[PDB]
Amino acid sequence: HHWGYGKHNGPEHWHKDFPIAKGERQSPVDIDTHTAKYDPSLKPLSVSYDQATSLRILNNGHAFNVEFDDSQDKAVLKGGPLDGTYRLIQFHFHWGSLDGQGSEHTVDKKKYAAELHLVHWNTKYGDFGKAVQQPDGLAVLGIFLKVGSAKPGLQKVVDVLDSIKTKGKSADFTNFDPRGLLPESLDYWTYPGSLTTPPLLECVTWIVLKEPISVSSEQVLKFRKLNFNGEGEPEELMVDNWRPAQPLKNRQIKASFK
Ligand SMILES: NS(=O)(=O)c1cc2c(s1)S(=O)(=O)N(c1cccc(O)c1)C(CN1CCOCC1)=C2
Ligand SMILES: [Hg+2]
Ligand SMILES: [Zn+2]
Repeated sequence: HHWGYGKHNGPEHWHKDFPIAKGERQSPVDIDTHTAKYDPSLKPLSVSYDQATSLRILNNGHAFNVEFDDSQDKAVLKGGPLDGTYRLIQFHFHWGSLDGQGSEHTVDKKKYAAELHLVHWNTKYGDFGKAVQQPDGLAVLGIFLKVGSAKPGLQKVVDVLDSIKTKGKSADFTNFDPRGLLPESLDYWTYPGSLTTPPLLECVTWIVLKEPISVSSEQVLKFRKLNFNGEGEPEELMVDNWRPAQPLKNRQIKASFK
């Protein structure tokens, strides 16, 4: 009928409509810290989120997304393993029904409670739709969320979820500052991969941050109260919207730290 994360249309079934699911550079993967190569030539990451304009938040039946105005270079990502400027277009989360699962990427087989993806596209390509047609079209900055203390920067997002409860609802979400979702250190691992949901396009340079952010259980708890279904349909709680780790194949994960 259409992809989802349940018994009948979950990740295991995705390959039927999206053949690329069994490709060479699929994500997410398991980061084995003892095999990752320290690379002294990688540049430090440069995140310029000082003029970001958030527009709205919407429930799309797969997760919730905060969209930004990417008409010009207001919020960008440069440095690290990248070439050229990438524009912030949207961020979303993946989470679980329990605190010991939720993240897509794992560290030494360790699963975190949730995972934040800040999606950017390569400006040299003109618009998002063109960028998705290239090997170095996307750069997704991933951050792990660990349950502990509350993150002030996340509360604004948490407070508005009630107005976008079911599939297809949206609420205006202006003046949100993304810099509030960053950890202290910008150290990372990097590898060539893909989107973690259909169409599963292999156009992503993944930059996973080493240091996770803290989020209270009450904050994550509100994520689990969202709905996969639209208004009027039977209720199905939005939880465990994450894809299992894929085989690394012939790839190498470089670390920007020792
Ligand atoms: N989890 S993830 O980081 O690996 C991403 C999954 C998707 C990302 S990133 S996305 O931002 O690139 N894109 C997306 C999602 C919501 C809004 C938007 O403008 C784009 C879609 C749906 N998208 C339709 C057009 O072709 C590519 C895929 C899925
Ligand atoms: Hg691509
Ligand atoms: Zn994602």
